[PDB]
Amino acid sequence: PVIPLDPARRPVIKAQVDTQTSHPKTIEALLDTGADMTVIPIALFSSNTPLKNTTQDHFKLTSLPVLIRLPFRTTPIVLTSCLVDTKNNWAIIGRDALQQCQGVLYLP
Amino acid sequence: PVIPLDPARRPVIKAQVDTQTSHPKTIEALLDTGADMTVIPIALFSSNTPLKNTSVLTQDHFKLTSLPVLIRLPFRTTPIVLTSCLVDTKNNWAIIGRDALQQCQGVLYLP
Ligand SMILES: Nc1ccc(S(=O)(=O)N(Cc2ccccc2)[C@H]2CNC[C@@H]2N(Cc2ccccc2)S(=O)(=O)c2ccc(N)cc2)cc1
Repeated sequence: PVIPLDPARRPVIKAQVDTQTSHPKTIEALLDTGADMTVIPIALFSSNTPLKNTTQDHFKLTSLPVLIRLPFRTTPIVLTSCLVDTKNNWAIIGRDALQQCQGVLYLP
Repeated sequence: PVIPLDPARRPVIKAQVDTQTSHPKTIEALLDTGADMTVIPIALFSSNTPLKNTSVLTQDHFKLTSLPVLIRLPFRTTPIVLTSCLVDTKNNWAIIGRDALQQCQGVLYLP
């Protein structure tokens, strides 16, 4: 699909996230071409999972790869590692995931 | 033009920005679809300024333009007229927001 760019309406998308620490959940993420690394809410991780620390406190880093499935594509997007928002339930699809699903940016 | 996305490659572009308080200048701006408002450096403005204080998701980093900003892209000849945009005072980033991408009818295509 073609997502129009609007300052009023955020270019969001419904995406299922597999953190491999809990059951796969479908969340609303933000399509961001400015973000290099995908952001995942800490609400999708188990209480046990160890995360690599790397603003230094607001975000953490995954220890295990994360699988992301879009409404249209059947095959999941594999991310070796991605940021973990531990504060504001932030889900942001960066270029690291947008590259794997042939995503581009068009300017007439 | 079709701009490919890569985590190890910032989707930057060359743009001419007119702050209407100095000489028009060319800067490297980051194509950002997660930005609802364009951010430009304070190195483009003069000394006097009058810029408004603002809060951006930080109360101290960004400032708001009192006058519109003329932004010109390589391909299209007609400029993008933002009524207002953010001014980075701490660093000197250049970020093309969705407010600018809308007027040039930019879109996000996902196969
Ligand atoms: N890897 C990585 C790098 C940066 C970020 S981000 O700063 O959180 N972040 C997402 C975001 C946060 C808060 C509100 C809206 C979007 C960036 C990504 N795109 C827009 C946003 N920004 C651009 C940016 C900043 C630093 C580095 C790279 C890009 S931004 O500065 O926060 C921003 C926020 C609001 C507006 N109007 C304009 C710009 C997230 C992950």
